[PDB]
Order: sequence, then C-alpha cells, then structure tokens
Amino acid sequence: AMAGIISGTPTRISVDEKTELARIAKGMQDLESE
Amino acid sequence: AMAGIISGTPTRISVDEKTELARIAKGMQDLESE
Amino acid sequence: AMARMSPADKRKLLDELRSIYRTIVLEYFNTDAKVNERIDEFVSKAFFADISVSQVLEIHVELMDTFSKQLKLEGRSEDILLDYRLTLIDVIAHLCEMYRRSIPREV
Amino acid sequence: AMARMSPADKRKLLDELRSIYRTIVLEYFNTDAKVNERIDEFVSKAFFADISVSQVLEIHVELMDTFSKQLKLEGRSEDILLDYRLTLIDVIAHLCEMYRRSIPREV
Repeated sequence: AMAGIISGTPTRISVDEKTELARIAKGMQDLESE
Repeated sequence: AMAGIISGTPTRISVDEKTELARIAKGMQDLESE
Repeated sequence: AMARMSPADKRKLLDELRSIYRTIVLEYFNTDAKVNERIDEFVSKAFFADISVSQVLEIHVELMDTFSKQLKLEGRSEDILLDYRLTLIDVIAHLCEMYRRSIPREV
Repeated sequence: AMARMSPADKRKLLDELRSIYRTIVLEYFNTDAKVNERIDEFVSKAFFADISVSQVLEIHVELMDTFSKQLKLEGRSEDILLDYRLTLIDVIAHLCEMYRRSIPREV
C-alpha cells in the first residue's frame, strides 16, 4: 500500500464560506509602527 | 461607498473539490536535475 | 526620518498593493491581460516596499470576504473563491521566489 | 559532486519533507502538539535543503487530493480541506518569512 495512510481528522472542524484563512497574519505585520 | 466595488467574475469557472491549486508548480521545481 | 519616507507613502503603497493585488485577481482569469504585470508590479513593490507576507495574507482574507459576501447576497457559485486561493498562493509563491533570488549565496 | 551530496539525500529530504509537511497538517489541529516543531522542522530543512516553494506548492496539491479522495469514498465533510489551505499558506508564509530574514540588508 505504502504505509503513510493520510488521515488528518476529516469532518472535525466547522468551517464556513471564506472559512478561516491567512487571518493568522502570522505575527509578521508588525513591520513599522513606532 | 468607496469606489473599489470588487467583482472578480463570480460564477465563471467550473471548479471541483480540490479545485485547482498550486498545480502551477510555478516553474520553480527545476532546481536540480542534470 | 527615512529619506522623507513618511508612514503615508507606505500606506499609499498599501493602498496600491491593495488595488494591485485586487487587480491581479480580476485579471487572474483575463483572456489577454498579462496578470504577470500585476503580479510583477505587486511582487516588485512588495519586495521593495519591505512588505511582509502578513499583509499579503491578511489583505487577501479581507478581499476574499468581499467576494464570499457578494456571492451570498447575489446567490452566486462561491466556488469561484478558489481563484483567490490560486491567486493568493501563486502571488505569495511568486514574490517569495524573488526573495530567494535576492539572496546572494557562495558556491 | 557536492560534498557527497547525491540526488538521493535530496530525495530523502523530500521524503522527509513530504512526511514532515504531512505531519504538520495532522498536528495542525493538535491539542498539545507543537506544530511549530513540524513547521520549524520543515521550514529549516526547506531553506537549508534549498527547497523551492514549487514542491511545497506541488507536494501540497497531491496530499490535498489524498484527503479530498477519502472524503468522497468515506463521504466525509470535505470542508476540513480548509486546514490544508491554512497549513499550506501558513507553512509557505513561515519559511518565506525566514528567507526575508536570511537577507542581510544595509541600514
């Protein structure tokens, strides 16, 4: 088969249309302000 | 209103589940082979 | 005081990057539009303007919410949202690639 | 002949980056798993292994197809696919950020 049977945990999180995304900004958008 | 009325052209392309993605590799994956 | 580099110019860039990014999306499905010019414009400015992927990532979400919202009010196939993902991932991947090239390495 | 750097080691990296990337996804929703370690591992190796976003972008699609496929055969909410997008975009954004930092600039 190969072994690496990808699971992930399908059907676990309740997502909507634009369902979460880059919203995590990533803590990068700090570049500037004083 | 603001002006920039974002359109895009909704309901134009027929996409499936994994609907196209990074499939465009980007022509970057050339890094190596001889 | 950056050579007259005030926080406005940066915002102006953001204002342009915002529209430019947006334009990239609209032309993503262009029949003759060289989106590359849009991606190249955004990429070039993003790099030069020391813009972090954050805004690219954050700005993307906001606009994406704009399309999803309309799809609901207009009851239009929201599937088209995949374009933004292809545009968002492609855009980031394009400028991200430029960064790697802007890195002079020995060898 | 890279210091004994054969095309295998690179593939090994790919083999690991493949699983590592994959692991990052599985732990993306971990309750105690420090996905950061996964993202940090992938990020570190991706950079060091001179890995281009291409594979990250391409490798992502393939695995994504793996989940979508199962969802169909298992008839499971495919919405969870959003995680891969959050993981794919987040991952790329994380290592892409490292690249920017690996760029020594005057000033």
